[PDB]
Amino acid sequence: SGFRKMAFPSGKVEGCMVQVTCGTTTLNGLWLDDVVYCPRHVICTSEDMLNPNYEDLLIRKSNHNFLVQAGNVQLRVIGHSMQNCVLKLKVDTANPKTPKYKFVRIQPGQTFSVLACYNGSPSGVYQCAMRPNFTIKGSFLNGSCGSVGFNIDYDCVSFCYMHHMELPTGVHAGTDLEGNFYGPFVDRQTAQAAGTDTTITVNVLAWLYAAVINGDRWFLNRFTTTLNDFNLVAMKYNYEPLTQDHVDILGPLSAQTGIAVLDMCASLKELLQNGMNGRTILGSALLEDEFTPFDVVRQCSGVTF
Amino acid sequence: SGFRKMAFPSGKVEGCMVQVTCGTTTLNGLWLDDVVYCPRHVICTSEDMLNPNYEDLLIRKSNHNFLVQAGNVQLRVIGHSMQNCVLKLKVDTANPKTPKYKFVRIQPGQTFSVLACYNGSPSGVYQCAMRPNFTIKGSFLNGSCGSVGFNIDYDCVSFCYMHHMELPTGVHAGTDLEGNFYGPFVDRQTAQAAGTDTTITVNVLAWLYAAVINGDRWFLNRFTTTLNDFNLVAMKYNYEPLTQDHVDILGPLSAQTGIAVLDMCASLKELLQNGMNGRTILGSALLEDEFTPFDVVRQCSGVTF
Ligand SMILES: CNC(=O)C1(N2C[C@@H](C(=O)Nc3cncc4ccccc34)c3cc(Cl)ccc3C2=O)CC1
Ligand SMILES: CNC(=O)C1(N2C[C@@H](C(=O)Nc3cncc4ccccc34)c3cc(Cl)ccc3C2=O)CC1
Ligand SMILES: [Cl-]
Repeated sequence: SGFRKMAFPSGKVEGCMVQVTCGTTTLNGLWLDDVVYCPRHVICTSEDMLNPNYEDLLIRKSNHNFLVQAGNVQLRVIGHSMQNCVLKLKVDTANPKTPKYKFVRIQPGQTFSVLACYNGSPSGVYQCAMRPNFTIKGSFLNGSCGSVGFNIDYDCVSFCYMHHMELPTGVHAGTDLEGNFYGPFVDRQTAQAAGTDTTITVNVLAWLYAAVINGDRWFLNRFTTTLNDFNLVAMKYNYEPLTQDHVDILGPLSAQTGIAVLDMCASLKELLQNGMNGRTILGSALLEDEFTPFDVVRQCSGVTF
Repeated sequence: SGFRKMAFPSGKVEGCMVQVTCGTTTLNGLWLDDVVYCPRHVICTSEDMLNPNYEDLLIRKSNHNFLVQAGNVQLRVIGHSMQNCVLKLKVDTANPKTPKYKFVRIQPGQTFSVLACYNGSPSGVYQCAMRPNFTIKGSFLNGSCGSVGFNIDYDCVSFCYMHHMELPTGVHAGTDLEGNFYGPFVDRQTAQAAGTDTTITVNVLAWLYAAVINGDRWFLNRFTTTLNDFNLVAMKYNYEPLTQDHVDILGPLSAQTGIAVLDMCASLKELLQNGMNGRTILGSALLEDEFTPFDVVRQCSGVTF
């Protein structure tokens, strides 16, 4: 029993965190094999960050301009290149702690673990989701840039996020490990705002199924709904549209609990129109949307890494 | 900006998790130096569990009765002893991944990270607090026994909890790393129940101070309160009594925000009276009590918004 927001064990990722310094800027880097990946804005001064021509800033730099530190050992940069918004620093030594890895681009609604670092030192780990507006409601301070998001499959670490900036509403923006941003954001000190957010419907439903598994059935009713009728109600409460793919994905949870997906949708329809009425689901007074159907199944089965 | 429930990086602990088998029972063990620590109920059957004589069960065991597995390597047990509710198995190999560590006993309200394991394999990490009733609202399944709670402060891993059992209300009970239980519990399958739980007042206050640091003041009022008058109201809402020690501990947060502890106590008195009225504090519709005053200073910035 018990349902907590759970992150993946961060050990495989901790052994990859290095500190990258270019002039006055200091942020985090991911050391995989003989390459260190970090945000390209490390070459930017507070003057440059306004309208930076990154190719022009990088062409002036030499390898010795980049100081890379792994624990207490200094790494020797022997080459540098740029891929989108990420800077790739070819180092002299291959990381002996390099795990089995992949660079994957995650979709909105999909969750991941974040290893928050400052000066190449992991300070904390937390789980979070890629919002439909492409921001992440993370927990970062100055120096957190270059912190990474990841998932674990078996022994394979799937890198999906690198931190770049904080938006004026306190939410966060970053890129996949190939330097391509998530969302309509650019790596510049300019006026940027997150788009209006929506609730991840398939994740709320999965979290309602998780509550049924933990013996919370007060919200269940005798009613069902059509997929079209549920989406008309959901669109009115700023919920993401539920697709047939979402219904199919909730199949195993529906089979395990005995509550059809459209039956569980009629319970969510009632929670949206009437509220909780002083009640909680899994100790929460709000409908939680940062647990995917796979996260629920993994936490209610005991999958190890 | 941003305030998340954050666990410590689990890497230093992952390198200590081993699988311990005695007959038919299989649970987790903590391998530090040449000793593996695990719940003593690994020598028990489900028949023994009602009224087990552990000294009588252990005297009938030899070293080769205990199978210890570290990854894919088998460890050779060369000695065994019992310290309270923990079984200490002396092994032939010292753990090369042994971090700097300490065994610390915590008090209710103290938080810690849990590395949930099954068959000596870490499956997840989550943050949680020692409840005033000495239970932990964890997330554990069968086989999780021997999973550990810890805090990594600076370069030292402070082991504070080892998982032993789940109570009928779904909450969890365990011991410190010296085998002494937290609470009035025994490692017996007997009719035992958790005492009535209470809210950790000093932690809720710290979390209100964290919200003020992140630029939220909607809950503050022009009132102050005496310590006794606040406790009379707090007891009525099942909140732990706030002591002078608690007030002193909130000193740095009170100094940083400019809101005296008894002024923040008056805001809490009003919050319990009025509820939130559709509003949230740090993205929560409930008053959070699993962040200590120390956690808030560690996670939040030194400059208030
Ligand atoms: C809110 N930050 C700022 O005002 C500043 N900023 C710095 C940086 C950025 O956002 N860093 C952060 C990232 N995560 C959490 C932060 C918390 C607190 C301060 C900074 C944080 C950044 C990067 C890029 Cl690609 C584009 C623009 C900026 C940028 O504007 C400082 C000027
Ligand atoms: C909930 N408990 C049980 O179903 C049973 N049980 C077994 C065991 C125990 O609690 N194991 C678990 C530990 N953490 C999470 C569990 C979740 C689900 C099942 C088991 C779990 C145990 C150990 C000790 Cl020292 C004292 C009592 C028990 C005990 O009562 C089987 C009866
Ligand atoms: Cl303590």
